[PDB]
Amino acid sequence: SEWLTDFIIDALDSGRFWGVGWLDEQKRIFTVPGRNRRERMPEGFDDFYEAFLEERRRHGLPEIPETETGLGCFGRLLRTANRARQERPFTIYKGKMKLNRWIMT
Repeated sequence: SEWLTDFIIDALDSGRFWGVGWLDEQKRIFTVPGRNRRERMPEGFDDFYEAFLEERRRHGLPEIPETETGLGCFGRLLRTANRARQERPFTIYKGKMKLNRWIMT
């Protein structure tokens, strides 16, 4: 699961994904969108979790069950691979939008 570290870092530094940025580049603290408080995506940006699922196909991973979403899977894989973790606060807001806050390991 090296590709996951890579995918996250490339996504963050590209600035391309709605809700996906650093809060502390030195401490490696970053955000992904929350399931919950959603804002419509601007013109310039791409869907982070969509891209995540695509990347997962690229590494020959099985399609996620119909009971699952890219967001769930992303969190889970970050955890089982111990590649980032969460502390309170688990979330932060940008306007209306809930962001899930993470600390890379």
